[PDB]
Amino acid sequence: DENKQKALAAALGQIEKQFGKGSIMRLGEDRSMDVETISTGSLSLDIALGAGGLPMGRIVEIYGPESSGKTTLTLQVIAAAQREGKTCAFIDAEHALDPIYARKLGVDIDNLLCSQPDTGEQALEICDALARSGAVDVIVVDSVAALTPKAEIEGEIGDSHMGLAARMMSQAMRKLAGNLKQSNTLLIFINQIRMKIGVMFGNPETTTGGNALKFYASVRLDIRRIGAVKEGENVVGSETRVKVVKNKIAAPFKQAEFQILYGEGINFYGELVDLGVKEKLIEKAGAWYSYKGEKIGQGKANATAWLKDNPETAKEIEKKVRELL
Amino acid sequence: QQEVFDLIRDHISQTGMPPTRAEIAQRLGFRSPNAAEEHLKALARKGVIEIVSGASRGIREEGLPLVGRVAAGEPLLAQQHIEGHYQVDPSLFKPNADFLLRVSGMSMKDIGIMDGDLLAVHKTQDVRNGQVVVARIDDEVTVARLKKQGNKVELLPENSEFKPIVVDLRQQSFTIEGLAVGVIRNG
Amino acid sequence: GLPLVGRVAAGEPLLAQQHIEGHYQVDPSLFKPNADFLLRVSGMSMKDIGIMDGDLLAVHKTQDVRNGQVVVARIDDEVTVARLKKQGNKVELLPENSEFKPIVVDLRQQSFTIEGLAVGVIRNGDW
DNA sequence: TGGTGGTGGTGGTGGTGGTGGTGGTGG
Ligand SMILES: Nc1ncnc2c1ncn2[C@@H]1O[C@H](COP(=O)(O)OP(=O)(O)OP(O)(O)=S)[C@@H](O)[C@H]1O
Ligand SMILES: [Mg+2]
Repeated sequence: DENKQKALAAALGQIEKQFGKGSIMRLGEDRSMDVETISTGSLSLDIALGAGGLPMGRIVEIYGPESSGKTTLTLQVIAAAQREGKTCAFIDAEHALDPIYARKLGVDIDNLLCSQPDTGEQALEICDALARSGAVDVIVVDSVAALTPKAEIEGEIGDSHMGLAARMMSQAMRKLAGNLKQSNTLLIFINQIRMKIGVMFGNPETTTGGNALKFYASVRLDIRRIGAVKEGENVVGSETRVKVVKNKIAAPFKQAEFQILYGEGINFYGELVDLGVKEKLIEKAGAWYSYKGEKIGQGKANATAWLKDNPETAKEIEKKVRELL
Repeated sequence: QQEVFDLIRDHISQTGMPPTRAEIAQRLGFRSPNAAEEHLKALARKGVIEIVSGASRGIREEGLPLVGRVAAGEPLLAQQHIEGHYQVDPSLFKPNADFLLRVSGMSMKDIGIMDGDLLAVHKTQDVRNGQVVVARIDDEVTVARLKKQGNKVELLPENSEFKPIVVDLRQQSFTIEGLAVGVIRNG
Repeated sequence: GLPLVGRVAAGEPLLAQQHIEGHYQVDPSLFKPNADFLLRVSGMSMKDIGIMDGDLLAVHKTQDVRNGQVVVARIDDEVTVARLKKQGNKVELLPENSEFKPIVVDLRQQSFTIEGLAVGVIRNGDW
């Protein structure tokens, strides 16, 4: 009705007058609500995530067992953003980072910020301080199982500190959720695994640090090790599969695989040939790979080596594989 | 801690005033008043110390607390409500008792628990077949003897007029609430 | 705490020193008439009312008794727990079990003696 | 020309950590 139109217009004017310009608007007119993503370093994982990478202005969580490869994945993520001109920070609560290996995966070690906090509260305070600044595009927290509360630091071993870090984490998410989206920053939490005692039925594994992050995250990934990569009789790498156990920007529950080669990171060209086969752009003549009517090699290693040595075919295959999926 | 409480108990008598938090922390061997504050708060939460406006109001136990009900027959609603206490020693019972429950029904007559009695429970989650336990099955509690095998658990009666209750772990949730240790009757 | 009465020999009260098992601090006010002391029993004879072997039965000591009450008494100077039914000059102590039978011994030959009522039951035995 | 005299409390926050090996059989 005509009365309702003006009655609503006056209310919108009042709200915009009190809380500022833009406190309310049609959901189809807010461009700050659009989603933007950045690559994760492995093509299969970007296809799996649906949107094409990890969202900015959000929270992402990565958890898995030991020696699984969730620090290499995060350094791979950092490396790509710097190649695009984005500033980065890394917070090592675990006190276990090796500078040279970061330099060797691809990271520009002279521009990456680094902090080693003495208490979890200090780590989260630094996170918020950089989020408010508006000048840092990616923050990484090495582990949540290491964010010790101050009261636990000054005490003795054997003291009871029932449920204190969980309360701290809830407060932290509550305070960071808005600053992250306003400043358009991506905050990545790495987490460990522990066991639930006395469970009667179901999977007993869980994560540390409470329930709040399970709600406040937009994406959660599970990363695990499968097998060994043999250059000969000696091991030269690992086999990895990641799962999308949560997703708020695309359909959930997909998968992704790849290889981690010690000292180099993910081998992109190994992924490329696998994706090409699955997509009929590469021909597997039994034990022999083939391309466009010519013979390639006797295995995956030969195929990827040949592709690496031949940039033309690599570009041709990549710029087509990207289009379909 | 007990030693911290003793420090106040004798320091107050020797000097006439309680020691400062800094003094307690220094005696504890750490450079922070938080060390003394944590123990003072823990004692206060224990009901031994009173606090007002950040300072001790004084240095001024009711026994087992009756918490809720439990059903010998069909499962009964689980809802904690501490209605009262009873003055009885934990040391009486085999593993130390933690709280009391009120029993309704007659499905454990042979062993010796009946309507309206108080049952002492010892809190735990480690138990094995053949013991007397308390279980929660989708927000409802029962007391029975356990027999676990595979994906199904049998909760047996101890009276020939009642038949066993069986729950499948793939459909209903099952959490063990403790272990029974005795009975008190006053009716 | 309250004294506990274990095995009882003839010729002495229940609370005689050698009958004292120990002290267990149980508040006496929990029970309807104030509980005075406790007394271990072999309660196979009062199963149906919920008394078992090894449990403890609280007693408020008094010689006054009426019909229908559960009383600790002695016959032949021997302790027993049973309910009381009075005919007049004759009185019988009765069980609450499926296999036991009454006790109607003659007072002129052996007289009944009361020591207290039974107010409540406490137990700690194996399950 | 000269001042009197104090009312009444409000609301909870958060989960931890797995432990241990049995028993040979047949010409
Ligand atoms: N400095 C290094 N040089 C060579 N290989 C390494 C080096 N650091 C780690 N790796 C290997 O990379 C694989 C995955 O290890 P990382 O990703 O670095 O650590 P993580 O698995 O994420 O967490 P933790 O600390 O092992 S529980 C493993 O096979 C490591 O052996
Ligand atoms: Mg690591």
